[PDB]
Amino acid sequence: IVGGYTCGANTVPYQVSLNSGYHFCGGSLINSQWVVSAAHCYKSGIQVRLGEDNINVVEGNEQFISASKSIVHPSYNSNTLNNDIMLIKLKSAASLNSRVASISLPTSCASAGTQCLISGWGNTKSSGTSYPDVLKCLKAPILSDSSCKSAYPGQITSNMFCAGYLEGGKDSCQGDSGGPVVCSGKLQGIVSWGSGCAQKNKPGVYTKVCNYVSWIKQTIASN
Ligand SMILES: [Ca+2]
Repeated sequence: IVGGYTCGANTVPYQVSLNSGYHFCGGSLINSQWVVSAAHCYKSGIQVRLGEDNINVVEGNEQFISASKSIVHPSYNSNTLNNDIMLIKLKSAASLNSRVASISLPTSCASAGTQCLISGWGNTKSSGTSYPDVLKCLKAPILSDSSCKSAYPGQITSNMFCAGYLEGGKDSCQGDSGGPVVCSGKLQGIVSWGSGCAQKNKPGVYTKVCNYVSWIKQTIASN
């Protein structure tokens, strides 16, 4: 996260870190046994870490659970990042409490102007490299489809929205990928892509979760 603030320990209780010997992606807990992330975050050997603040220090609220199965969206296209969404099932259920909690799926899509919270352990600089140990937070609005498409001509599908600031300076970044965009208590987005980080006229692009609720719910019910 560039230009954000220190969230505070366990103030974002649905936030997960995906670990393959090191943090490599974010995710969201959507029930006791399932996590949602980006498809471009796919790898084999994933451990899910819940209850994290400092990802380098065991502080006492953590749950570390292996993934049993990963499911990349059937129509994921790694060239265009269309359908950039993946489900991860945990080997056993997490224990849910005030500090580890699931986030609700939307019943309807959010519109431009809604304010949202974006969170993660990704890079904090736009020019150069500095990875935080503690979770960072950013309040950002959803942008119009028209400003989104104007920023990235020929690149935005119906499964994508932009959020952020056209003036630059505040954005998600490398290492935030797969993490949550939550708006009015519902998961509306997944951190997906962008050109650089926090560049002017280049906002963040997010997977539009409300398009995938049917797939998520049917997939969970059958697996
Ligand atoms: Ca920790």
